[PDB]
Amino acid sequence: ADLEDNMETLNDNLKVIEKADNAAQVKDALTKMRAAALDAKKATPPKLEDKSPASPEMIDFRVGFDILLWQIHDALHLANEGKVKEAQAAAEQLKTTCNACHQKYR
Amino acid sequence: ADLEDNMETLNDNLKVIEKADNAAQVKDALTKMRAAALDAKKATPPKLEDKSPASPEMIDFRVGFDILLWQIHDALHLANEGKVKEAQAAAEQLKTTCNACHQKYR
Amino acid sequence: ADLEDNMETLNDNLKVIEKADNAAQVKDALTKMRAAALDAKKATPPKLEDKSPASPEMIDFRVGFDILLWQIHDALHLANEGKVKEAQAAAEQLKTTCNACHQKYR
Ligand code: HEC
Ligand code: HEC
Ligand code: HEC
Ligand SMILES: [Fe+2]
Repeated sequence: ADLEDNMETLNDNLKVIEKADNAAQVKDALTKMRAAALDAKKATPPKLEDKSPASPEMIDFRVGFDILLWQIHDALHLANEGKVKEAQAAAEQLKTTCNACHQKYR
Repeated sequence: ADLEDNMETLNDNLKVIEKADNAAQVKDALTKMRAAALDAKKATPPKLEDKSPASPEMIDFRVGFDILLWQIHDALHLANEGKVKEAQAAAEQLKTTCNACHQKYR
Repeated sequence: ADLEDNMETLNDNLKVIEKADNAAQVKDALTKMRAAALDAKKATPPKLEDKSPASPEMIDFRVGFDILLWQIHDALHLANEGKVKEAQAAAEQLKTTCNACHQKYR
């Protein structure tokens, strides 16, 4: 999918997690977010389509998704353990990473 | 190692996992696959040798291995928990990613 | 932060882990190492400032941190399970990657 579609997936599933009641919903949502973040890594944001995909900004863009992926990893492990409230708290910490990339490249 | 040898390692250890009896065999094989996937990420596949190193195709190639590595991650955790058949099923799900990359770059 | 600051964080926290007596010391140190390794991925080392940003050497540099991150991952899970000596042995295994990257690019 393209970048905006992956962002919609990330946003949709983050809201599923906030409102979630059971670990299965959270595990499923974080799994879709992991796939969306990996797919987004291969995109070029519109404010960067004017650089080499190897520019330092583009590498900063892709590493931003690696940072997001390690945070999703921590949350998905909590969801796998059934720690539903802790997983929701780890998922809320994602938005710092969301906000930092948006400030630079959105 | 070269890309050919890493692909041999991936394929051979995938077979080892299918025939495995115990979790230590699955854990050992998956750990070798993780190392091979990381090493493969450094390669330029023959289909892309005559394109720019800064091409979006090279980025998509490397992200293909990130996708594989996160699926290897899930299987390896199952093996570390002693869940042999679940780890084996998670490893069989690698083949979707193997083939998706092959359709593009093999 | 710049590359040298990230290296100082990696080096300082590896020493903390070697001297740690409890799992919380190790968990906190590895968590800072993970953040530093991800940040270092954005850098261009002085020895490679003359290379194209997507050159095989720059790719090798960035994948070296991916290798480091998966080893940090294993050590951090062991620390989270309270296996302190095991987590310390896993962190000692990081040095092979530190030394291999320095041999090539420092
Ligand atoms: C960079 C590393 C990013 C991270 C991490 C996240 N987002 Fe993002 N997002 C990014 C860009 C460059 C853009 C602009 C895309 C464009 O074509 O304009 C976006 C966009 C969004 C949007 C709006 C989508 C749209 O249709 O316009 C949303 C709702 C969004 N992003 C949400 C979001 C969430 C919830 C994130 C973390 C969980 C997140 N983004 C991370 C770049 C990056
Ligand atoms: C891209 C991101 C790939 C992923 C994921 C996997 N493979 Fe692959 N493979 C890829 C390429 C570009 C090539 C051609 C290499 C060449 O030099 O020709 C291959 C090749 C193979 C082969 C046969 C080639 C050989 O080793 O001589 C096998 C058996 C193979 N690949 C297996 C394999 C498996 C089992 C994978 C998933 C677990 C897998 N590959 C993923 C690119 C990519
Ligand atoms: C490449 C993939 C590297 C890995 C993995 C590690 N390091 Fe590193 N380190 C790297 C470079 C290119 C440099 C040179 C930076 C420069 O500007 O000269 C370094 C440097 C260091 C230093 C010295 C920092 C300074 O004050 O100049 C230290 C103390 C250091 N690195 C430690 C270190 C440790 C402990 C690592 C593993 C945990 C490690 N590095 C990995 C490249 C890479
Ligand atoms: Fe994990």
